[PDB]
Parts: sequence; structure tokens; C-alpha cells
Amino acid sequence: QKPGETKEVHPQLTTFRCTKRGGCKPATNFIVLDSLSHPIHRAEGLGPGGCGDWGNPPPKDVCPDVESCAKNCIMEGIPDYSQYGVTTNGTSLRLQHILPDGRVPSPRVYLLDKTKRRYEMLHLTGFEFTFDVDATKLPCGMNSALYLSEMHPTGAKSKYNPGGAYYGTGYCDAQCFVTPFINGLGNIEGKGSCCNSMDIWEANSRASHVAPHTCNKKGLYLCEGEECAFEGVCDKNGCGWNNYRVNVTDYYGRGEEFKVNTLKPFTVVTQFLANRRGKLEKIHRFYVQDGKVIESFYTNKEGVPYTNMIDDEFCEATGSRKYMELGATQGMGEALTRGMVLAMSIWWDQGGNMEWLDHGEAGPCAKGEGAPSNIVQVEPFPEVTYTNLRWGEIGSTY
Ligand SMILES: *[C@@H]1O[C@H](CO)[C@@H](O)[C@H](O)[C@H]1NC(C)=O
Repeated sequence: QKPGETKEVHPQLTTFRCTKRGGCKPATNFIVLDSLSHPIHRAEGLGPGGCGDWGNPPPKDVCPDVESCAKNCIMEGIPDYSQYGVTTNGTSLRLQHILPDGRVPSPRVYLLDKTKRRYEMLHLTGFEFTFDVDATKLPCGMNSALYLSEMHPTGAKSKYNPGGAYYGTGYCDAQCFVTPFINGLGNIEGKGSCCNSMDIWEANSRASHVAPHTCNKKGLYLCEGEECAFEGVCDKNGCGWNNYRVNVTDYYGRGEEFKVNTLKPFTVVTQFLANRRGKLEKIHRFYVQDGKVIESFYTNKEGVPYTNMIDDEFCEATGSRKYMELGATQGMGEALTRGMVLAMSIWWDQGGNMEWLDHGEAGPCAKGEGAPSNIVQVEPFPEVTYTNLRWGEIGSTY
């Protein structure tokens, strides 16, 4: 959409780059909200209205084609991110799902490089990503996410999309959702926005989930028809890793009875271990809390391969069929090697109550407990803070 007259003022965030040799050294990065989370409105004389709702093509009256859409729909800068529940303090990024005044901004943001015109492209195959988190205000049904998508580095900046990454354009993930704009261009044909994504962290105070999601395309792929569906080009389910799902129930939770105690801050390490040919083999998640390394659990379930890391053997046996079919662990790793964008978000789920994350087979949460109507009766103001985001040499971030 066309950038408007209001200026964009991105939050600055200090992150780190790590080596065994020099340790963690500070870096400047900026934060940007999703393009379609910016105010979008019609050009002067075209009246009231936006330019389409999530899940739809843009309106045919203002967006009969890409060129018209580029002129007729205006995207405004955000001069004050705190209005969207987004703030930074030094190395800390706070995402508020609900504001005191009742607004539910449910922010999703990306990491911009220091120039503010390209996303910071992380290449994590053979490397580790680490961050500190405070999950105390995330009850059942809430999802703090920190994850990677193979978005285009300039947000596919182009003639009709001049805003680019500076305005948060170019979002995609393994779900192939239809958005009214894709790569900053009117989605006239109503395609889905598909790409490989590595869900490093989808979690609340009750459960913690890690999942690669493969697509059989490189980059952002606009899918049509069945390509967007379950047997299509992306892995909607991902290869899910969650202690509760492998019959370990005392690893992560609210209280001293859990190895990771989500009433207190902790550190989340994710290692992307590559084989002798440089291909991704295994994904290893452990934690650190009160200065103690908390090692990954091992699986403990009849019919589930014995392992303490995600790999092809586990994924296959736990029925991650499209993950294997669409390129398996090696395929995830090719994406990561090409370069990925970091996204961080806080959301909830009106349709399904985030049950896949923390209910039944996946956690201690009751039926109904994660509905949005119940969340606000448990924690009125859900929020998460990620701090000291840092990546680099295996063994160097903690
Ligand atoms: C779950 O783990 C327990 C040990 O805590 C074991 O007794 C039980 O048989 C396991 N369940 C399955 C189905 O593997």
C-alpha cells in the first residue's frame, strides 16, 4: 500500500552476536510492526473503508488491479509503537497483548537490521539462537511466539511497494494464509502467503513448543487452490516438540515442582546442529534458570523414538507426514542457510483455544480454559518480555 504522510518511528533494540573467542558483542537493531497492522485507509476522495480484512483479497472497487491498489490504499506510519503494545528498553522488548484501555493490539513485529531498510537476515544452520524470557503473564490459551520466516529481506520493496521492510511488508509463514496485501502488493487473486518457517518458540507459562515447518518452495510463494491446503506445499502441522506430548509432565510449568519454573524468568537456547556435509540434522532445545543449565528432557513414550532433540527419526514416527514429504530436517535447514527473518508476536485463538499448545495431549489445561473469554478472567493483561536476543557459535550464547 502507499506510504502515507505520518512518520514511522521504530523502536531500537540491542541484540548480540556471539563467538567462543570474543563472547557476546552488542549490535543495534530496530523493530517494525506488520505492514497490515499499520493504519490502512483509502486515498483522498475515495471515502471511508480500509483495503480488506485478513483472509480476503482487497476490495474490487479500490483494488481492481495492483497499480490501482498501490495508489488507492494508503498505509500510515506509526509514530508511537507503544499504542500497539510494543516497547523496548535497552535489550528488552515487551509485547502487550491487551492495553489497560481495553485495546487488543496483539502485536507482531520483525527484526530490522541497523539500516532500517532490510530485515536482519539470520543464517542459523550450524549455529545457536538464545534469548531470556518472562512468561509469567501468559496463561493457558496465550501464545508468545518467536520464530523465523523466509521473508524477502527488503520486504520485497518495489515500484508499487515502496515501503518495503521499513513498513513491515512481506510477511509469510507455513500456514499459507490469504492477506489482502502480499509483498506490499494488492492480492487481487486471493492467493495464500507461504514460506518455510521455524517456530523456535511458541509458549506460555503452562507449555513450551518447538516446531520446524517445511515448504517445498524457496522464499515466499503465492499459492492457489489446493496448494494452500493441508496436502499442499507447506507443512501446517510442523514437527512438534513438547515435553507433555512425549509423556514428560514435570519439565516446564508454574511452580518449583517443574525443572523450568515459569513463575521466574529463564533463558531459552536453541541449537541447529548440522552434519558433516553442513546439512541440518537435529534441533536441540535446553533452558537456563537461576544460572543452572536445565538439559533437554528425553522422550518417554511407547512408540516414540528415544531422543532429546528433534530429528528426522522422531518427526517421522510421530506422524509429521507433510514435514517429511516437503523436505524434512534437511529441507528446514536449507531455508535457514539461505537466511530467515525473525518475528515475535503475542496472540490468542478464538476458534481453537490454542489447544494444540497446552491442552489434553500437550499440557495441563482444561477444555474451555484457553478461550479468549476465559483468558481475560485469568490474566487481564497478557504480555511477554524477550530480552538479550543473541545468536552465534554453538556453546557461546549462555
Ligand atoms: C509415561 O511415563 C511414565 C513414567 O512417568 C510411564 O510409567 C508410562 O508408562 C509412560 N506412558 C507411555 C504410554 O509411554
